[PDB]
Amino acid sequence: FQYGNYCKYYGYRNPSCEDGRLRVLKPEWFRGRDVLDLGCNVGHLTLSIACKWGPSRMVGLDIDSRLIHSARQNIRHYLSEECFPASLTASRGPIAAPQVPLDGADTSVFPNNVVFVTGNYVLDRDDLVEAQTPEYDVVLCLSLTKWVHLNWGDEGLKRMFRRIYRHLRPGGILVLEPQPWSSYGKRKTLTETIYKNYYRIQLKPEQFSSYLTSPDVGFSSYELVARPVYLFHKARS
Amino acid sequence: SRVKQVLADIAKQVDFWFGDANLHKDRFLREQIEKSRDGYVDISLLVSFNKMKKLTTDGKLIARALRSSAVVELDLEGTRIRRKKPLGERPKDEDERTVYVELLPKNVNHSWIERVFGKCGNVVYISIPHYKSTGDPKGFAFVEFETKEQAAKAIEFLLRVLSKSEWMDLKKEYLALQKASMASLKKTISQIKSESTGPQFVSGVIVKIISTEPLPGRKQVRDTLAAISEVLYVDLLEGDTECHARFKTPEDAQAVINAYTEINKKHCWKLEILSGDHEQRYWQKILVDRQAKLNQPREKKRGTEKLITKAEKIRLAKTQQ
RNA sequence: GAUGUGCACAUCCAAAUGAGGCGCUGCAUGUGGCAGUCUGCCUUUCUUUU
Ligand SMILES: Nc1ncnc2c1ncn2[C@@H]1O[C@H](CSCC[C@H](N)C(=O)O)[C@@H](O)[C@H]1O
Repeated sequence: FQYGNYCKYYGYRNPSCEDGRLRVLKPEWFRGRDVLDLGCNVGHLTLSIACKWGPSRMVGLDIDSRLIHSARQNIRHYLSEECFPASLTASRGPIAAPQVPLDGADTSVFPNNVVFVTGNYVLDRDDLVEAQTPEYDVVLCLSLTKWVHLNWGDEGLKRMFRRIYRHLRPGGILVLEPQPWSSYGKRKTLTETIYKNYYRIQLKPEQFSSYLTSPDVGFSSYELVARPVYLFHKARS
Repeated sequence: SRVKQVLADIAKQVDFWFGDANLHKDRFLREQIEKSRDGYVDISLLVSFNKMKKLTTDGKLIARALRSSAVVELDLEGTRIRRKKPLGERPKDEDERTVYVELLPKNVNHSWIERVFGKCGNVVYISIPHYKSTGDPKGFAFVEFETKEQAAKAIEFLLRVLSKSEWMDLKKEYLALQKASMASLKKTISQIKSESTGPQFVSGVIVKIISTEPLPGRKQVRDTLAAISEVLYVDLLEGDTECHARFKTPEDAQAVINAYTEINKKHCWKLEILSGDHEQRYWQKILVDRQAKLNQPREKKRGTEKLITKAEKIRLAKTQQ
């Protein structure tokens, strides 16, 4: 596997139990806010956010189209809680059907808000990045910077940060948690392109805090509140 | 003695392969018995099985191991062995006697189950389903106890243990609930939908593309060629360095081959218009491919996957709108 | 996840699954399918302890 996609760590459990992260974050920014989530593998974090904080909408996005199928298996796992042997649920599938809304219906009920879309977020061209429009209120980009970095260089990484600047509405924030520099070298021999772009790195994980403040992207102010957790604010109104 | 233990292991494996259980379940060895005169089989056939290979390859030591034995007999030479007790119909009580067990530690061995269940009752037959021949236990097992009282004892003795009939009833309940949910949602999708000789031969439409690098995918080539003219077919083998394109009008093919800017400078390709014998052979290839795709039977797709893909796509459409 | 050397270098392993078995239509179709068929049916399963 090249992109960092793991089919592992599947979760039977409902939102009540989560994989650590959610005690760190604060729920104040989520409520009544459109959210994009980059680098989600099965949404074990995405569903467990949407389950309690009640975000108005939440679109997870991942590159592995094979794995978003298992994310949708995990979303249909919650509806069918209405014991059963695991040998049968492994072979058939979960009981419930994929919850489709009526035309006249009430959103923001779990799970009717969230949808999982498969796509590639790095468009590789600055002209396509400049054409985009703001659509979201909070963007989560955590544990992603390493793999996009090694796969598409500082060119694709600049393209991704310039796209995240284009998709925030005014008042919309960015959450970040980057992988340190010490890790990358253990993954250099996976393919040829990863090794070449690893020996073509000119940008360190520290100067991220410089580069997003730089006018080439345009984020206005930032803070870190306790790998670190960075909060970036676009300028108000 | 170790030789004594190997003789005992040969005796146990032969008495299991000739026990009532494995003779009722396995069909191959029962056909080996049935397709003979006087009901026999050579020991050399028994050597070829996988678990016999770990113990002994000498057949005379096997014949010595079958001297003192409950149910097997030998005729003259110690090279053939017969059942010694005639077999009839399958018992009905075994379906009630069967025990289903769940949550295995994933180290699967026939001796593993025999150790953990042998103290409770006489274990006679084990079924462990392998992960599609990947040599991995799926995580559940079927253990058959004898005389149907020890099975009811072992259910009380215990990592998740239940009967066969209770498993079958839970299976029917599960399957009926999924059929009801999918029937209702099938009706919902139907209500939402309710409320809301082949190609003609044209000369000069065949563009052959030769490349130094291997060609990108058919979606990439189709997006490349469709943005300039109207494409009818992209003939492209995965991994080939050459490909073909069939277009609607020859003016479309002319607009493609005169698109030196958008094609040949971006991708190191040589695109020409085939004519004459090359075009005739290519249209014969079109006819052969059409007759082949027609003569092929239709691909099979499961109904539940098709229905869940349709519902997923309508979910994305109604959320984006 | 582990190993050798003095957290650093080098090497090894990554695959915690789900689409696995088999059809019927009635239209299209080198166009890479579409609409149905009880969720199309079945799964202890594409199993050799032959
Ligand atoms: N170019 C890209 N654009 C968006 N997502 C990508 C991407 N390349 C890789 N990814 C995804 O990023 C994921 C990082 S794994 C990170 C764990 C996840 N955030 C969690 O909390 O559970 C991978 O699963 C990979 O599929």
